[PDB]
Amino acid sequence: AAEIAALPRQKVELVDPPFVHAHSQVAEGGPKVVEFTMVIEEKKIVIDDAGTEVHAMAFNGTVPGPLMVVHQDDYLELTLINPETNTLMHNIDFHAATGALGGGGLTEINPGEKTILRFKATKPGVFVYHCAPPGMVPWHVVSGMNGAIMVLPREGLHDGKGKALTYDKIYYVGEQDFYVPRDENGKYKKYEAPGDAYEDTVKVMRTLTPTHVVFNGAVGALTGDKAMTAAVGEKVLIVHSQANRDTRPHLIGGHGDYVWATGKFNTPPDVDQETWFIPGGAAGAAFYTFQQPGIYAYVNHNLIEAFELGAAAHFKVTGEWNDDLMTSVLAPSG
Amino acid sequence: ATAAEIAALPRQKVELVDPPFVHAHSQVAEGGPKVVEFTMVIEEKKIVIDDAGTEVHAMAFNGTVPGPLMVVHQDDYLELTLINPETNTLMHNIDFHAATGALGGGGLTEINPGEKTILRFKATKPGVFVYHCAPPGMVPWHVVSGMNGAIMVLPREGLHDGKGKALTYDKIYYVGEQDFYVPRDENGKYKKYEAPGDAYEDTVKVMRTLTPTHVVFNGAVGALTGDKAMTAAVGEKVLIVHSQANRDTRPHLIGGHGDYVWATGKFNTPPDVDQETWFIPGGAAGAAFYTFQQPGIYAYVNHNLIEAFELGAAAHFKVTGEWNDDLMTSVLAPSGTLVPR
Amino acid sequence: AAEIAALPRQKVELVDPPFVHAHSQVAEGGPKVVEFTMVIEEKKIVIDDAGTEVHAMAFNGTVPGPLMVVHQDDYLELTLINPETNTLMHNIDFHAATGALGGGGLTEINPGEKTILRFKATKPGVFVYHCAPPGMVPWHVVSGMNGAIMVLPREGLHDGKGKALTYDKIYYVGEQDFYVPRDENGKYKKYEAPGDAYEDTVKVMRTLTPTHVVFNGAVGALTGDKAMTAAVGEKVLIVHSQANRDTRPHLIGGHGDYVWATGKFNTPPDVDQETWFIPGGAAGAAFYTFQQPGIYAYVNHNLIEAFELGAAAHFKVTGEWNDDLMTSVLAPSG
Ligand SMILES: O=N[O-]
Ligand SMILES: O=N[O-]
Ligand SMILES: O=N[O-]
Ligand SMILES: [Cu+2]
Ligand SMILES: [Cu+2]
Ligand SMILES: [Cu+2]
Ligand SMILES: [Cu+2]
Ligand SMILES: [Cu+2]
Ligand SMILES: [Cu+2]
Repeated sequence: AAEIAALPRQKVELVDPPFVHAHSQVAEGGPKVVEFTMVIEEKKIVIDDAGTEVHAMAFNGTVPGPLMVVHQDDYLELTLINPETNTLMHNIDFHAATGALGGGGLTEINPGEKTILRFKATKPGVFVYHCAPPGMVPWHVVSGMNGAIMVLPREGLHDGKGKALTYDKIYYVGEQDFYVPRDENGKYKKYEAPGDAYEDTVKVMRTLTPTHVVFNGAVGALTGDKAMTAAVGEKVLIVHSQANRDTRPHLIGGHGDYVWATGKFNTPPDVDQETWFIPGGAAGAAFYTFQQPGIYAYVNHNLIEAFELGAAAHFKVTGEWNDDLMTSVLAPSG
Repeated sequence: ATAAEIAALPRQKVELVDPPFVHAHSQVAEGGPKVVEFTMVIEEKKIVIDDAGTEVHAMAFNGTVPGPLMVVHQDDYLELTLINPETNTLMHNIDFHAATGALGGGGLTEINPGEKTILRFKATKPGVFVYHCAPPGMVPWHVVSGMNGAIMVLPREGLHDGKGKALTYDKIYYVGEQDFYVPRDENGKYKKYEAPGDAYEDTVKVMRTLTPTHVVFNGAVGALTGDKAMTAAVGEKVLIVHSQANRDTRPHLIGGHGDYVWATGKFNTPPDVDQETWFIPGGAAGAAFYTFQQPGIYAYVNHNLIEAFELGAAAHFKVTGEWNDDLMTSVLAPSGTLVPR
Repeated sequence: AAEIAALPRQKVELVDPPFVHAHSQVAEGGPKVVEFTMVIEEKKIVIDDAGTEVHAMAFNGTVPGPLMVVHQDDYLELTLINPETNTLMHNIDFHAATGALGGGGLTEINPGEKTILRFKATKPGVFVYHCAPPGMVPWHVVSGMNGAIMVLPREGLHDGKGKALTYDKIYYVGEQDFYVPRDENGKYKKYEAPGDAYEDTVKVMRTLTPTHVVFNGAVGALTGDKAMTAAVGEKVLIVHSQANRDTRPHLIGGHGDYVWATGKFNTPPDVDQETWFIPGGAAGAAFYTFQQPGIYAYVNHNLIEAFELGAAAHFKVTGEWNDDLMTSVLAPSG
């Protein structure tokens, strides 16, 4: 702790998921204080094609909050702002951090306040962060107040046996379970302010059964034309977080070649995975090299959650077909 | 390979057998890459899933739930002829999690009743993998009506432990675990329908609760119990492959262990050892290797014991041989006095 | 045979969770027959602050039953007693044991009976044990009749790269799902005898949705004055079991530095974990060295189960704050 005042500072401009801000895989030079700013927004979001609304409580105005990237032993310095236009106290708990409830006990900010938190990123991996105000923990989390950080090793990613792993592209999929109340007639209810939905929401939460499970804040957010892109031969890192509930991601037509299912880079990755499992409260990352072009779906493989409740994204991959890997010998025919 | 080199390879036609058994195969591959041929007919049919006579309209690969296990080796080609008979009412296809491209084959295999297709893929990654039907717009409904199975892609050189020692099994069984979602009437009695389509709306409503009414092995409560128990002998090394295409499960052999478990099902990831209960996420298959050391009845269960013993996910193994008192012995059998209660 | 008959015998007095009876990490001497005695108590317990009560079926009178510690290749010899004051037959199944349904087939005792089972502890790890009477297995387990045992390697714990891990303190957290029926008004029912609750309880169980998920038998049992304690610099092993349902433990403000999430010490541990996953029917263990003082919460990180249904514990850790790891650069302010 002597001295951090002396270390280089670097200010980062955050971008909206599923993209990730600029960063280098291998650390250029020594330890830094890496600086981020996020503003909290409470706002209504519409989550499906029926006009269903949630009162979201959103870091940077998005669900999930943006991905922050630092290197191991960097200091992450966060300016967190709760504008006066908000109604609730908020804070932040980084699972990457050591002490004071992951920073939660040091960052309680009422509307009109700000705070600056610094922590040392001592363990490499992807980690969830989320709001956790005393007495209202799960309600902020399942109103979308969560995201993830990645803490890369200084030397960048490696497989289990020291071989370097370099990605071309990285995408951040935040999965969210939402619990939207229904009236006597089975229609989703609307409210005029976040606090008004509280009691009705807690009733649904206690059933443990979400009404929607979505990627990047809405059904179809990452589909069709809002689809993640790649090319045949590109190496893609997919970071996936779920702050509350388990998930089992699967790339339909592909694999996880290397999967840190626990999200922790000092634990050697599983290989050749069809479906991996990320427990509620954790983030995980999978590395894949695309081999075939076309549309891939990326899903939570409880297929009711994926296809009925919203948990499905697309990858659109360009390139030439490889008939050795797969071919239609006889097309469907009568 | 080019198409020219592929047409040159030896071809092997396999006759599939119903689960929990597995067709004849070799552990270590004899020779180089082959084209292994399988045929499956899809059958939509009513199945009875409990002793109360509860029905579902199953959508079954080869007429069973789960569909049969197909066994190939790494870098073989699997060539499937898939037939959807004109007596079925729905379109079907197949998605192999083992395959690369076109939604695991689903985008190339859409067949209406009266059609057939032939797909070929290269099995480039060793492990056990789920396959399932996946028709656009109707994906979970086909899967939770039983339209799923698994394949095993063995390493050329057979299985090894984490330290490259060979692990040779004497018997293999395949347990496919299925969550069903059977609608209930006013009186809480299970509904019956004429055709699969008639059950659709009411089934989706149950599915959205995420709560199955039955969780069964081999298509029915008690299917692998009593005289249908799996069998082994003391000293025998058994591989149990287990799949769940939709929902998590946590298998456990009551009275035994998983000595080597590929809980993710993938043989390049080293197995976990000495497991009491292992976890297979929905959408995957896993495999456990065990050597029986004690005779008697064992139960093999999903260890959410409500799913095992109330909803149906329990099977038996009956194991022959001599008892080992060093491993366990009753020092004092239940005894005492007969008291009022 | 003679060999087995001549082994030394050690009687161990059990202690209630979350504490653990005295033992040595490294075995002192060669194999022994370790003797334990447990009496089964069926009794009414209060599980929340609303006075909800359940008829518990408790090994040694506690939920969970106590942790038994032996080392690999010791024999565990258990005397299990079903007092004449009880109403139901009970038995025991050790997942650590080989044969006769884990011992369940050899230990079926009516009230007024006792039995003694010996088994060889051949595999190292933490393992669940639970009651399992034929045809009523889940009902005894979710009435609290489960615990865990720990079979230490002879050489004590290691990180698998061979380095010794020596803990200063060990705590045992047993997590229990309860399924308490409600009447027409939504108020939890009370019953005269445990048999009276059976039909109503099985109906709740079939929903797969617990009414309460608690640590150490009640909401708040390990919070406030009953928090687990440690100091900065101490190494703590937390053994956690769940006999029926999955859990995802997380130390808020900390990590699992080494986690045997499967509970088996010949499988090398995961490292740097944020949240780990223990499937229903298993026990796991996490090893952590505290670095910061203060309150920590230890939770199931489905936060609805943690903060709404009861699955949250506290650690109170003494020592000096380390500003290098974390610091409030600017405290909450306008
Ligand atoms: O392979 N996706 O269900
Ligand atoms: O060990 N069977 O629950
Ligand atoms: O990090 N606590 O949820
Ligand atoms: Cu908040
Ligand atoms: Cu958290
Ligand atoms: Cu189908
Ligand atoms: Cu799939
Ligand atoms: Cu009992
Ligand atoms: Cu058990």
